[PDB]
Amino acid sequence: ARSLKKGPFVDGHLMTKIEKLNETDKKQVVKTWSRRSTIFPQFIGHTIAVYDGRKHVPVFISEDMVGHKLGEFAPTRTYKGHA
Amino acid sequence: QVQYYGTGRRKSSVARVRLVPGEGRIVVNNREISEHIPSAALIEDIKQPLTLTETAGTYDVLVNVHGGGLSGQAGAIRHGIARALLEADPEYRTTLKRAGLLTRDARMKERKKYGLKGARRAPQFSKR
Amino acid sequence: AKKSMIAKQQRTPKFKVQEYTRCERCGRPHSVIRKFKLCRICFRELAYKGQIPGVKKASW
Amino acid sequence: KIRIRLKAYDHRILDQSAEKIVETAKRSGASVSGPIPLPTEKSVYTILRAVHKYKDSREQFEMRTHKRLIDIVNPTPQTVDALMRLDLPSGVDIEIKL
Amino acid sequence: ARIAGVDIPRDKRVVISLTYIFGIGRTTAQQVLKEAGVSEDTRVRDLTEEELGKIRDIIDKLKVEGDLRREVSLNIKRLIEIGSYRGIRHRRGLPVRGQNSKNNARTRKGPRRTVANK
Amino acid sequence: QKVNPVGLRIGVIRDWESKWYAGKDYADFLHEDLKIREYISKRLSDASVSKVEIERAANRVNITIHTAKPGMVIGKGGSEVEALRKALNSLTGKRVHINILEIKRADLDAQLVADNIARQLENRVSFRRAQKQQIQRTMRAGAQGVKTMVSGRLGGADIARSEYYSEGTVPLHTLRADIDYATSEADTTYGKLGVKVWIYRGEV
Amino acid sequence: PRKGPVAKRDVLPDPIYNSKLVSRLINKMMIDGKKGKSQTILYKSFDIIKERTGNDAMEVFEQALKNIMPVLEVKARRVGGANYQVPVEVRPERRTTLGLRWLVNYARLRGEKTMEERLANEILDAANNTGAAVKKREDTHKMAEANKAFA
RNA sequence: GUUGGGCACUCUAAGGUGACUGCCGGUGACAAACCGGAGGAAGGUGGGGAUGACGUCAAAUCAUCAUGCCCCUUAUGACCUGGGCUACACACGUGCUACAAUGGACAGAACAAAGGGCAGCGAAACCGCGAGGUUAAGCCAAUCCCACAAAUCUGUUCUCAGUUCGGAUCGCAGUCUGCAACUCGACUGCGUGAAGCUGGAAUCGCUAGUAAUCGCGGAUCAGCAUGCCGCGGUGAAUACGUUCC
Ligand SMILES: [Mg+2]
Ligand SMILES: [Mg+2]
Ligand SMILES: [Mg+2]
Ligand SMILES: [Mg+2]
Ligand SMILES: [Mg+2]
Ligand SMILES: [Mg+2]
Ligand SMILES: [Mg+2]
Ligand SMILES: [Mg+2]
Ligand SMILES: [Mg+2]
Ligand SMILES: [Mg+2]
Ligand SMILES: [Zn+2]
Repeated sequence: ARSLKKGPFVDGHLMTKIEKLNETDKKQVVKTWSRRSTIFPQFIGHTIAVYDGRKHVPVFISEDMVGHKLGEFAPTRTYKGHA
Repeated sequence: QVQYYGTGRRKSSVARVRLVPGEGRIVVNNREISEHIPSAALIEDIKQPLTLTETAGTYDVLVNVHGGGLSGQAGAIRHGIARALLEADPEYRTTLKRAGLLTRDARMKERKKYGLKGARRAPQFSKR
Repeated sequence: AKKSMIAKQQRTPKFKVQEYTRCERCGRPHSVIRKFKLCRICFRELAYKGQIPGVKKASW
Repeated sequence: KIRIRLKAYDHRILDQSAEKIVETAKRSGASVSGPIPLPTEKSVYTILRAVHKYKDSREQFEMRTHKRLIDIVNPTPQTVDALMRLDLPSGVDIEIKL
Repeated sequence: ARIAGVDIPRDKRVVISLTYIFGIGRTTAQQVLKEAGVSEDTRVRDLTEEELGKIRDIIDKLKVEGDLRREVSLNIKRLIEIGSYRGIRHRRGLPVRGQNSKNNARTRKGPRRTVANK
Repeated sequence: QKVNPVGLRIGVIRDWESKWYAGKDYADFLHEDLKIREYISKRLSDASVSKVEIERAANRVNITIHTAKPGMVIGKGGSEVEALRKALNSLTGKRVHINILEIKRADLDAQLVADNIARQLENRVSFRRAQKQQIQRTMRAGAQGVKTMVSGRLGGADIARSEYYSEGTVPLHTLRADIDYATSEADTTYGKLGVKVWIYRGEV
Repeated sequence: PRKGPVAKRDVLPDPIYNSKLVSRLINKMMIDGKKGKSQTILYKSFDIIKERTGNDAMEVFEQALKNIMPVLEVKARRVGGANYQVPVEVRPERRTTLGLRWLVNYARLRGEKTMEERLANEILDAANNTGAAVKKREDTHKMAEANKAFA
């Protein structure tokens, strides 16, 4: 858990893109590699396409998703049982 | 004063015993012995040289002991008393040596050795 | 190590946390001692030549 | 008071270099405390003996650092410049707390 | 005596007996009794109606039992609903906190179901 | 399975090559010395250098080189030695003073002896001859013992093996025995041969 | 070992009863080198003996040993393709050892909560010519006498 | 021990001394030696370490390094971001923690050794339930700091219960490092309170300051150790014997 004194982390590149869309009522798929970026309140409603390792997974943001890192919605491994 | 000095040593302990005349008061770093050494069994072992020489209630044993643990120090004091009684009366050598109270106990902690879990204890073997 | 990997370790990285030791003799990443800046293998060899001051085989 | 700390890996060259300083102090006329042996700093290095695997096969190396302390009570100007004259051997490190 | 809809052990001491309430452990049980001003050594059976009353009022402020169990349930439900990694670990019955799963995930997994080796 | 004979004896009867104390700078100096010893070995390859003691005091580096051919190292008065000095001052960035000593009997220095055998092996001499001859010359120089080993693809063989020859006493377990030891390699067309040489000069 | 018999290390007698025989017992009872705990139990257990009987605890304890300590024991012996538990005279040294071991072992298996009580109660049972450590000494004798044939 | 004062004592560590079957007796070729005895801190290579013959296994390592030959050379080379090396039906190896009363909880007394520390160790003080934070003394160290020993001892409470045992798992809220702890860090608080009642066939270590048990330090290292390498504390049992493995 990141320290409160530091405050919540986000990559400038990501935040700038979403803030740029928030200037208007524009909604586009923000493809990114910043899995470590926290989902800020002002992300809600966007479709951020998070890189899982080999592809950009589209992730529609909700209110409940605020607080969590973008990587939490783009699982890296592929498992579907043994046998 | 007519103090009889005798250094003693066990494990990491080092007793500086001094036999001043008195009535059998062992004093370990400005305390009674019972405060410092709680065990009854260890106190008897410290008396062991005094009891054989029959100088219990003759000297007050003044001690400056450091290092090791409670028993380590107990055994150090015993060695120091024994060596102090040689300065008091050299004829006590015969009776002290018989009991074996004039041996620096050379049992020390054996080193840990690489590959082994302890000094001797080897890791658990399996043929498979 | 590869020449590229030695070079890239010598270059200052993007962040100080990304900075790591190699053996200055042979470029080995693992088991590099800070006192000598040598890996365990190189340290052994040069210690035997008497080329690491004050270092001798220990026993106690 | 002047105070001298000597550090070296070999104790033979240390005591030689110590005796030079003791000798140099007496001829200069100042009072010598003498070479006090401070505790030896033993570092120890355990390494894997083999290049690959064989974890239980090690080798242990040590670096002992021997230390001597020479105090010089009641110096005289010649004594201070007499320590300049001793170009002590490489392997002995000197430190002056004058 | 019943406290927060739980008949706690009568024969035990109150610090201990209060921990039988879901949502109270030794520290919480200490800090209530302190606030009530009841001795920790007293048995539940040998409490007065005054003492029990004061204890009840304190515990009614604290989130315990179903109030707490519902909170915990919704927390875990939220994680599943959003489709978080932790939610996926919750539903699949695997470690949620990065514990390695090649060995020793038996608390989550349950007991072993052996399969034929090669 | 055998420990280095030099390694066993350092700080017992042998002494360190690098003869200096440091605390803060220890690693920096060590990698300076490595860079020196590397450079000296490359430049003075043909000049029969063995030991290269290094000493330090302030910004100064005293380098006692041991060589069987001191005239070859020095050259005309002091031409080549100064060219070396000025080249070391580029690497080190310090004052470099170079003493040069003589090995009287080069067949008692293990490192020289090992390099001789290695050079002969590169020039297509039989490993049997190369070794046997050195055994005699070392014994003539008054070594109390000598072992020499050559290991690898001997005579361009497919299967590698280690042939070795010995004379006198080489008591490797005896700690006070001054047993010099050295190794060398020869890049042949069938890869690497390796040489090893033990010389027992006597007791201490 | 192959070389021969080995110097058996001696224990000091003890700061109350002055008994080697009972210092041994502290060491049998001791766990993880915690000699203090075992001394404490012993001494507490001996108090409890003195209160219940009235007699000297040492005495009851030495009476108890006599009933626990065996004289004959069988020993496993492969001959051909069948085992013959062969009876052997127990050495004086080993008698004590088996005495104390069985006392301490069967003490720990009793249902009394504290060890000082378990030890005390077991010591009293041996003196009564019954209990578990006695039944063990009975059962070792039964096997020894059952295989009296062999020698 | 703080000061003055002394270096006595302990300690530190350089140089010596001491153990050699040397001496006594017996057995023994009158040999070698062995058995016991004296003196001695130590007795029979005192304890422990380093030290590893010729060779064996075409044993391990072309990924420390080096190297013959072979192969690739707008790619099998090189740069980047993200992911993976942490996957989980399951099987094995090595460990840690337990299953409790020789215990748990709580409280009060204690007694170590060996290490590490320069952008590093960081006291005290103050704040925070705590992890920690702010600030900052001293110390390039027998000077200061890491540092608090813990088992133990003495009280008090629990009274045999899947519990006041055990502490997995999970929820919530934090702390710290780091550009950044989703995948994938450690630690803290509060809540949660799993399996487990000493383990089938079988199987491992250890002969003494050993085993067993209790803490402490270090390398690597920003952070991360139940691992590894060291350190002391407490401290056993047993060895008849050589048949069998
Ligand atoms: Mg790093
Ligand atoms: Mg291992
Ligand atoms: Mg993990
Ligand atoms: Mg004798
Ligand atoms: Mg030998
Ligand atoms: Mg092979
Ligand atoms: Mg791996
Ligand atoms: Mg508990
Ligand atoms: Mg053995
Ligand atoms: Mg670390
Ligand atoms: Zn290297």
